[PDB]
Amino acid sequence: ATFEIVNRCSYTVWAAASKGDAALDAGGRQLNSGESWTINVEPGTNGGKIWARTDCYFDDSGSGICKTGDCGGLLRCKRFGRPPTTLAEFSLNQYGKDYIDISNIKGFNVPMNFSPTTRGCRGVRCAADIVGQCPAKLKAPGGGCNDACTVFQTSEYCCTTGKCGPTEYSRFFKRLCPDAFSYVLDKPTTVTCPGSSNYRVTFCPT
Repeated sequence: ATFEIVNRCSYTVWAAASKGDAALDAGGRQLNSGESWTINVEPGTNGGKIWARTDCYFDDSGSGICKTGDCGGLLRCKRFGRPPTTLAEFSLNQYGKDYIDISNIKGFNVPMNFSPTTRGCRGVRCAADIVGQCPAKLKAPGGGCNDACTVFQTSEYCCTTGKCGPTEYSRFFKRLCPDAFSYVLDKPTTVTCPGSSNYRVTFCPT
């Protein structure tokens, strides 16, 4: 499957792609404003994610830091990134179908559209100014808008009992972005696409 990752932001982002225990394709790449990166993701990939990282510094060997979404200090991510991170999430060729969503469960850093480039399903988008509107207690000093689990580490915000409800914080993410997961047990906003669809993730779509 082909994913075109496009940076429409006015600022540089360092794209990342991982399934948590391994890189997808090269795992990460710097994208200046307007740059695109086409990656290939193996069919059957389960639990893949793509995200943006901001304000990164890397040395010649690809080691360094990012202010949002840092993945163990690597340019070429092999694991998931440090919140806050708006997440494009996908599982491919799962009983003949693909499943896509955007999630704010790990906070929000950069606005995103995640759309098929092939027929048979719709895209999802979270492009509201969540960082600008972020509740004071969720603001990350390193940049971005933290989820409440990251901030407070409670069973209710983290849904670690499998019994949690919406919260004042999850409702903020949901109000700004109805089409993205706002907490672990949110009513799903997952889209079902034909198996072996192709996609585009656009940072700062609007």
